[PDB]
Amino acid sequence: GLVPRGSHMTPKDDEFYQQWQLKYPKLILREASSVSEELHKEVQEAFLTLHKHGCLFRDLVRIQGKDLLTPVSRILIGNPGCTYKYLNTRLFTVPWPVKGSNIKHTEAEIAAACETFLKLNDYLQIETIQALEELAAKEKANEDEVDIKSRAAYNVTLLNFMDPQKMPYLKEEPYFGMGKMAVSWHHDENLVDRSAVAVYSYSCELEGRDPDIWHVGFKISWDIETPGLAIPLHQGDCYFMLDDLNATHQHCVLAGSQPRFSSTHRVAECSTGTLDYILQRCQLALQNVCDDVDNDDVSLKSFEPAVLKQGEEIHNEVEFEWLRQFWFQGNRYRKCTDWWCQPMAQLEALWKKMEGVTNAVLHEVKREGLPVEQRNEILTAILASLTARQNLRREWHARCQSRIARTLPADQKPECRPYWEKDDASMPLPFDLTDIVSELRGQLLEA
Ligand SMILES: O=C(O)CNC(=O)c1nc(Cl)c2ccccc2c1O
Ligand SMILES: [Zn+2]
Repeated sequence: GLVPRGSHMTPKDDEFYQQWQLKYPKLILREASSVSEELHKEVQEAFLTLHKHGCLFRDLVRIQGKDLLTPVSRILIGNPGCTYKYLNTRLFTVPWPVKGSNIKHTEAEIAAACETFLKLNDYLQIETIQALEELAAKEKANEDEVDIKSRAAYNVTLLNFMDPQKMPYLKEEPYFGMGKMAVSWHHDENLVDRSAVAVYSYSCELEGRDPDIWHVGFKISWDIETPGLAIPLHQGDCYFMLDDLNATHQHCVLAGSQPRFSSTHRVAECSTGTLDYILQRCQLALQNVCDDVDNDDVSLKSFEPAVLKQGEEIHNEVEFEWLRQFWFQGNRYRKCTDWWCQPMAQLEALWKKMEGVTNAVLHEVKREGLPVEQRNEILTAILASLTARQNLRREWHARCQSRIARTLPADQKPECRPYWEKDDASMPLPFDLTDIVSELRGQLLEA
């Protein structure tokens, strides 16, 4: 009555190394020994420094339609202006000193910790490039270099902390008997295609895997028959997911007994995920506006269907992918940096102008001498956007009010911003668009 595994291998197993070579050869390990002790010291002090200053936060994430606080605490450090979205939650970088950077005030050591993980970034990048080089050499032996450079060009690291003591609510691994999970089976999302990932692991201080020691687990996608690998991690071990590993396999993190930090360096796919990018989108939308002076008499250059559609889509993007994402996190990074404070003021102001634009379009649609054909063209151009705007607003209000969110501290409690009451003359349109959307449809049905 024995079947395909339902089991896992560790180094305690003879088959371990050969299974590693045959079924997970794009997973690479570099033991703590291969990293200079000086770098170890700076990186671990930087972990503890960011921990004492309270810079790591559990994210109020979303999964299969459920609001869930993560057991693990996190901070995103990386290129200025860059974001990384996972589980419907866009993390904004705490900036690190990339060349030609602006020294935006931060707590004393905080900036020095960010500088440190930049240093670790450079290092791991060198290692990753070396390993992909070696990997290709094997490839050509048995059977571009710009591709390598870019698949290793880490623009962010996502730091994680868990204390299994003060966070004892951990799920059991369901397929292979690997025990307690800090992070369940997953692929890392929103990374550049075929990009590598590098993880520096930092633990503080018989059948199957040792439950007291931290491991990273690996399995093949769709496959619980091939035995999973449970890799032991100690103080300063590094692992690397190369090439298509992250796509073809899943990984998890198995909890040990002691606290542990990790630094997971990534090539975030940020083509719609940078400040410069969303600023350019806002400028594009506002091209349709007469911009001599900034005031409330917003007047539009064209009502061509395509230009209005584009404008209302950009309105949506800045509102929900940026403003609401930033403020849903209650301004926690204000604890680490001020970098995003002016950028978010400026995006909020660009957004307010856009509430202005929408209003202008709604006045036009209701205009006396407007041939009903052109009117119908406008409605059909904008209706999808306005309806998606209304639904996404209902969802963010709720997500800000969930019973789980109200239980967060005052430093991290969500902020449903921007938000205004119906008795607010400062804003040209109501927050609740259901009336407006209904009317627009009733018209499009009109004989
Ligand atoms: O800490 C580690 O060794 C590895 N960390 C992660 O692999 C990791 N990556 C992602 Cl994208 C998520 C995403 C959501 C929750 C946990 C994650 C996680 O632990
Ligand atoms: Zn992961």
